This record gives sequence, structure tokens and C-alpha cells, in this order.
Amino acid sequence: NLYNILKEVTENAGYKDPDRFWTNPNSPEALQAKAIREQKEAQPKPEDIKAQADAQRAQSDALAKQAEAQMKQVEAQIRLAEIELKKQEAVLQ
Amino acid sequence: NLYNILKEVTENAGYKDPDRFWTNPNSPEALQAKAIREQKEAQPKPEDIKAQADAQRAQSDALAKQAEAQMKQVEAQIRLAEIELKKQEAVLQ
Amino acid sequence: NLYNILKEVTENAGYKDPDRFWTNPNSPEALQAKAIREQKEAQPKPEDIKA
Repeated sequence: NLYNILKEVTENAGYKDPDRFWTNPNSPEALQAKAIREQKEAQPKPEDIKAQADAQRAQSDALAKQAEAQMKQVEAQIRLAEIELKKQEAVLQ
Repeated sequence: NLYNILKEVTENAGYKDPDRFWTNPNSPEALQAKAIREQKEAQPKPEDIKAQADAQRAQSDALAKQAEAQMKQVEAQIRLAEIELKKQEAVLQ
Repeated sequence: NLYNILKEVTENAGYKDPDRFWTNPNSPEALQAKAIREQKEAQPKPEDIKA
């Protein structure tokens, strides 16, 4: 009915077909434009940079305390592995 | 019909074809410069570097858990292997 | 009944037919318009970087 409004205005101007597309009553071309182009651009498109900022929330949504604790625990694991290797080497002799 | 509006405006002005082309309705040049090139720039151009940057920022940016764990356990594994190899070499000679 | 207001306005305009949607929120098309899009744009959309 926006089409209807524009068509009425333009017929009052006097250019019916060759100055006014705005048809889509149930039209295959505009139906494809909405059910294939517009349908595939509204919901699935927001995954790029604009939504990739929120997609990067896997690394984000955290705190530096967790990273520091993980690094310290990994260092402790490294020290424990070194101690165990040295102990096994000593027991070998 | 956008081009139709432009053609009508130009013809009211008085320069229909040669001074103001504005037509480009459906030509192989128009087909390439509108229906091919625009798709050739819409998808791939905002798909390089930006996606890689998003993946990099979602990898470990401000999230040192996995990177720190792997880096610290790397030293542990390398040191254990080197110590075992050195012990075996000392045993051999 | 905002649709009623606009129907009255176009009746005063002279157009008898409702050739401007204002389509009866108690209609299946209006129900699909409201419950599907106007809602799935309200609660699930705020999951962006701000959310």
C-alpha cells in the first residue's frame, strides 16, 4: 500500500509504468528480492567485523586475573615436570 | 526506474543522450560494471585481513590462558626430553 | 484503533477502500508481522558487542 500511495501520486502526476517500479503485488522478481536476497541478508549477514567484535567474546568477557592464574599454574606445572624428570634421572643411577 | 527519473529530468533540461548519458539500462558494459563488479567487490574485499584480524583478536587477545599454558608446558616437555637424552648419552659414554 | 483513526482520515479524504495497509492487528498477517519479526528483533538481537 506504500506502492498504492506512490502509484496514486504519480498517476496524478501522470507517469504510471515507465517511472514507477514499486509493483510487487505478488511478483516473482521482488519475491526473490525479499525471500532470497533480503531473507539472506538480514539475519545471517551480521557475522562480520561489526558482529565479529561480539564473536571475539570467546576470548573476551573475561578478566586478567584468570589469565595470570593460568600462566602461573602453567609455570608451576613446568617446574613440577622438571622436578619429576630430575628425580627420575637420579633414581635411574 | 531510477534511471527513468534521471532521463526525464535531463530531457526536461534538454540534454537527453549525448551531453548526459544517464541511460545504462541493460548493456554488456552495464552488465559487467553493475551486476558482476559490484558482487566482485561486495563479498571478497570486506573478507580479507578483517576476518583474520577478528580471528587473531578472538584467539588469545587479553586471554592468556591457552597461549600461556602451551608456552609453559613447552619448556617442561623440552626440558624433560633433553634431560632424558642427556642421561642416556651419559649412560652410553 | 490507530487503524481506525487512519481509516477515518482517509474516509474524510474520499477514498472508501483501505488501500493503505493499516491492517487489523487481529489478522493472521498482522500476527505474523508482530509475533515473528517485531519480537525476534527485541529479545534476541541484544547479543552484540554492547550486550
